[PDB]
Amino acid sequence: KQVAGTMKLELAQYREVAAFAQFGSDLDAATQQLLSRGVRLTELLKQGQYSPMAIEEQVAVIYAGVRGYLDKLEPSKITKFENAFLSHVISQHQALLGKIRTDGKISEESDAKLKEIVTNFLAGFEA
Amino acid sequence: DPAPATTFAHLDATTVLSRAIAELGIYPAVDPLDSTSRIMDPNIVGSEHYDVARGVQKILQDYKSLQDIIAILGMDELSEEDKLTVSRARKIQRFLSQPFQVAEVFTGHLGKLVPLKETIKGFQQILAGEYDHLPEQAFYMVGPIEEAVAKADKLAE
Amino acid sequence: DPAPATTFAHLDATTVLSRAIAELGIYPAVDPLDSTSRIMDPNIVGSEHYDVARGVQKILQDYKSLQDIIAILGMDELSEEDKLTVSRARKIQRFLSQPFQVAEVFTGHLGKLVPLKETIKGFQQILAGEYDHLPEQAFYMVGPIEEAVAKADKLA
Amino acid sequence: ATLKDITRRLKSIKNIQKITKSMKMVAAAKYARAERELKPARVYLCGAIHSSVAKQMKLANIIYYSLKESTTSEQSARMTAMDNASKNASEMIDKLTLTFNRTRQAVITKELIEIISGAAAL
Ligand SMILES: CC[C@H]1O[C@]2(C)[C@H](OC(C)=O)[C@@]1(C)O[C@@H](/C=C/C=C/C=C/c1oc(=O)cc(OC)c1C)[C@@H]2O
Repeated sequence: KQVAGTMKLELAQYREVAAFAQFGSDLDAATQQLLSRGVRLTELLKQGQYSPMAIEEQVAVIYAGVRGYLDKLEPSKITKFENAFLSHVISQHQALLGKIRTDGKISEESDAKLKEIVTNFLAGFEA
Repeated sequence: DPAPATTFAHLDATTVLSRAIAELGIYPAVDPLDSTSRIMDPNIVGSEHYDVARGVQKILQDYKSLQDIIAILGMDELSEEDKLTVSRARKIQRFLSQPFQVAEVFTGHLGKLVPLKETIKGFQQILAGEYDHLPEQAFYMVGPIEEAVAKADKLAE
Repeated sequence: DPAPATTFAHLDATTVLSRAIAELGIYPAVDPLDSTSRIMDPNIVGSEHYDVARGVQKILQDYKSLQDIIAILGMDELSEEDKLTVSRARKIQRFLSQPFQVAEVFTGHLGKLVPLKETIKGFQQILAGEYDHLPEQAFYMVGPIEEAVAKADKLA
Repeated sequence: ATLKDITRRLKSIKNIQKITKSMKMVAAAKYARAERELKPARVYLCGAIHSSVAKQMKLANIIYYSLKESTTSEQSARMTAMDNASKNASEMIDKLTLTFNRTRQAVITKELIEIISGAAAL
């Protein structure tokens, strides 16, 4: 919920404007913003088959774009991002997820840990 | 229709043909967005295969959506980004046609058979922007991608 | 469709609940422009009732127009006039919201059963302009206009 | 008539309307800017623009002029034009739905009558 909620909302917002995109020859950055959040959030919803995720992983990933981290990333890469990002935290950070899991929500703490985990990963990413 | 409809479940692979496609002179008139195979799996054909296919399908879909709109509203307002897919799409639509060896009486063209990799590659390239210079027509009723390049020249007058 | 069509043959009014309105926080989330009634006839509700009502709606209608301008060309080519229709309309829209006694178990806010008399007076005045000076949040989730006044007190 | 047919048109006119609608809001925007920038400068699918000059076609202090004007007139024109375009599209989305719904209903009846007809002949 802590995540699902804002996502549901930016998406609905995107949906309002979506059609405009492909013809957006001169958009105010207001709506042009919602256009961007839209495509990334959408790309985060993609998924391969036979690979169901644990709720904790899902939020971790959703958090990433919802918080704005992938907004400057290229739409073409989100799929790659996520994959690796998640490979990373499933590997390295089983204590955070274990937290998120247990605490059942995103503590102010775990919140900050994700910030660094993603801002350093990103940096890694855009080498 | 209850019949064709009821039969889909009995198949492992389906080639759906369309009069709308045939109507344009594109033979075999298969519908690229309505034809499926149970093996269209990366784990089965591989990702190069896969990514290409899916790549080919995205653009055709992307173009389908726009067709009806630039129809009325015209093309100017379209982003270069979006008018290149109109390009590549129309080209692919063609590269998908092929002269069959059993239809020379129909096409007036020698039948060509293309090998799997010649296919994957050819599309891979179109998708890559590697032929945005050749004309669409060069892509119509030909076998391997090279014939499309050769035909460009012949068309070059 | 025959089902619905048949049904309307008997209905005297419609109460259209709207997701759009709710999402703005507005509750009860009824649509002031889509919801209707057969008896909204001066010949039935009486000139006064009828006129106020017809006042509430038009104003609500007008604001809707400007709504397009505001967001694009910015809220200012607006006249001493165009600025009042809004102000009021915005006070109105809110005044049209309300606390239910059913939702007291934790809305914290006490429920209101505003009377018809108070209802027409209420909107009458906003239209009138008695509370034009009054501010928005004074009208949000209250009963009778009297509470629109006191809320403003508590809100400087 | 074909529900699929109608769904295409209706499908597509729904878009063009929203497109068209969006293009006006833009056209208004630019035109705001323009009416202001126009003020001082005088003290010195675009409607019937390109054509108006086209038909009548057969010191720079003035170049900025015809320019500074030709943009107010243009962004004005596009505005209104796109305004009526969606106005047209709407009249159409509303119109097509009705055909849809009439056909929708008719198709259902037509079938049922066929069934009943065959059942009754046994
Ligand atoms: C579809 C939305 C429209 O339906 C309305 C009736 C208005 O249409 C016209 C005809 O009038 C409209 C444009 O805007 C809504 C307004 C919603 C307002 C919401 C206000 C919320 C709010 O207002 C406050 O002042 C303080 C608040 O919280 C502290 C909150 C949540 C209305 O219901």
